[PDB]
Amino acid sequence: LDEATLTELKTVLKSFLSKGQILKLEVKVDPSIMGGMIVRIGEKYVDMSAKTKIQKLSRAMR
Amino acid sequence: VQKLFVDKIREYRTKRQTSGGPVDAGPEYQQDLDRELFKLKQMYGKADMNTFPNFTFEDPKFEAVEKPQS
Repeated sequence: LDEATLTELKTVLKSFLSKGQILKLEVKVDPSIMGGMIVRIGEKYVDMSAKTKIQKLSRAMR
Repeated sequence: VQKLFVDKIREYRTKRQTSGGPVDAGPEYQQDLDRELFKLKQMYGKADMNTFPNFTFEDPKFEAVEKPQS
């Protein structure tokens, strides 16, 4: 991605912790996630992706 | 994911444009719905659409008892 959408996520990910610290990060590209991003601050895992096609089993689940 | 909420309704409306049953059946849905239509009649029975019950019953014949008495 570009600079205007990454320097926010390198700063809005600092708004969570708030303990006098200097953050670090890794990036890995995966296309099987079709339309989102997953992130793991420690052991947190806020998932927003194309898993939400499998969550439409409830339409087929009576 | 309300952007996915609109995108599974809008490709449900496309399925509501139907002419003859299946859209991509081919030899698949034509054979399977005919294989299953036999099995609801195969071990069940041979039955028409509107034919009433047509039969006739005969009761037990009342024989007599011969009896010289006194």
